[PDB]
Amino acid sequence: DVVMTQTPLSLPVSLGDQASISCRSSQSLVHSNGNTYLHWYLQKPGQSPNLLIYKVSNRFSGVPDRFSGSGSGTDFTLKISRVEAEDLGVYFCSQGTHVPYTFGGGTKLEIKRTVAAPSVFIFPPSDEQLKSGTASVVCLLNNFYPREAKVQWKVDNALQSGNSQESVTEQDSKDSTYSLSSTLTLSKADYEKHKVYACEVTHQGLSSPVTKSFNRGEC
Amino acid sequence: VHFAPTITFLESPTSDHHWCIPFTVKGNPKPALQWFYNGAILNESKYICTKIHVTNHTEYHGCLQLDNPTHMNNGDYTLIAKNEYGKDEKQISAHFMGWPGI
Amino acid sequence: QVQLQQSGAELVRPGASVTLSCKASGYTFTDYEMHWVKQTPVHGLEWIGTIDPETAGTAYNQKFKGKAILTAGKSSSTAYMELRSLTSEDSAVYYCTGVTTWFAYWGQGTLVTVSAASTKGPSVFPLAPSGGTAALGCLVKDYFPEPVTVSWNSGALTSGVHTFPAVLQSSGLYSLSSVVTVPSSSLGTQTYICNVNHKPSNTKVDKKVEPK
Repeated sequence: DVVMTQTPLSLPVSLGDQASISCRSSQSLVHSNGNTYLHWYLQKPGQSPNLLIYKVSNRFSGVPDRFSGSGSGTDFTLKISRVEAEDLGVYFCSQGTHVPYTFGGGTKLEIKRTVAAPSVFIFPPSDEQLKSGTASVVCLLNNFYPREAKVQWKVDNALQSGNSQESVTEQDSKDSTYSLSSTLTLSKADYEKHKVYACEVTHQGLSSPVTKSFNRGEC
Repeated sequence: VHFAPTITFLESPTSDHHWCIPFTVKGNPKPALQWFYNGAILNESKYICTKIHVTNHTEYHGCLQLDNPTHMNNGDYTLIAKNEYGKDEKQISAHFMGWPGI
Repeated sequence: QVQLQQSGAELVRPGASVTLSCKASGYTFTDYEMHWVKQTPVHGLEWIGTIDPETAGTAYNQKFKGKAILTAGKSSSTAYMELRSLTSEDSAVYYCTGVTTWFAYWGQGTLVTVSAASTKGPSVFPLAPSGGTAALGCLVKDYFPEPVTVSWNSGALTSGVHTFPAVLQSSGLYSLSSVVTVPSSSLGTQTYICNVNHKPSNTKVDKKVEPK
């Protein structure tokens, strides 16, 4: 089996600049017929992969001038001159020379922007949810950059671990930011036994870790 | 007796024959010919079709005949020749003139 | 118009078999190669095999031998892939693609969930607003299998909307959150309704989100 090693795994690049994705094969991709069957694809979030470049440097019908490919044998490159917002997604390299056909691991293109601090919002559990046995506390970290942010659940100032699950959105096409949703799941009985519910947000956009809280029942 | 296909000739349309992408294909049995325009499927019609003109034993000489083409037909044309013994593939760049030839 | 139309999402119990279909239109299906690709977050994109619908000749990736079987309906212009003795390792998005060494044409994909767990509709709960801009949303809880669709005000509200990827809870059920940041001045007049649609259990919930 031919191993296709794509490098880097994540590529941070500012708007209007040039991106450079490398694909490295374990064996020569030159077929006996003389062709190098190395292709490049882009998979936009929620969508099927789309062909960008076929046979090392040929642009597929409708693909813009901005995308170009080069290389030979085992070392290959994909370049995107003057990167746009619609270029956001995962870039894959593929080989169609040797059976089984193989794909690279993927390179996620990241749009570099000025550091944005998260807007934190704490959400108490709805009474409809309480009146069924469970209680979900939800923390929201809205429009921040970079992705690296920590959430610490504090129930009566006691640090919570294992009872929560985080979720981050893919980079926004308009403002180039990320958003995070951390949900604290605990039984109604555990919920009524405590009063202070807070979430500690650690991010490089914030000098000091911001805490958003609410007191059970009371407004 | 039997052998994999080989595209021994594929060139851009000439001065005397501006609306034809010429080719020569060798193979046994008769290889199946398939075209790609900038990597996309080229659906053959009365405007763009494959026509083998000379068949000499295992040698096939023909054209991708275009009827009154414009600049909208310019691009990269890949011809793939396949049989049960192998596959050959060659590509050319085509620029179409507004006259059949000299 | 070259179009590859794949069959719907499948929820199959371990050990059973499923047949995935792919309708090909806008070209002469029998004259070209058909390929099947598997996508998972851990293994990425993997090539299963290929079929030549004219001769019914196949070629498989060694790691999908006995797992996947490729067939083609010549008169029907349909490609089929059967997945046998299903496991959790077979839960993926499967794509039908063509038509040569490069894949210019892809289907929308088919989600295959391999589980014993039965289909469960979600419980939609409000995330009520408690500054210049205010955040509100809805918590789509305890549903199975994926996916779930969330629009705001019957699709009229798209700006500020963030639908988070679902998380699989210890209970074996999926949980999702959808948020929207709106101007605080509109909270007393504007009506905010999250429209939740879960096709596996044929569920549709219109939940009104209000402050307090």
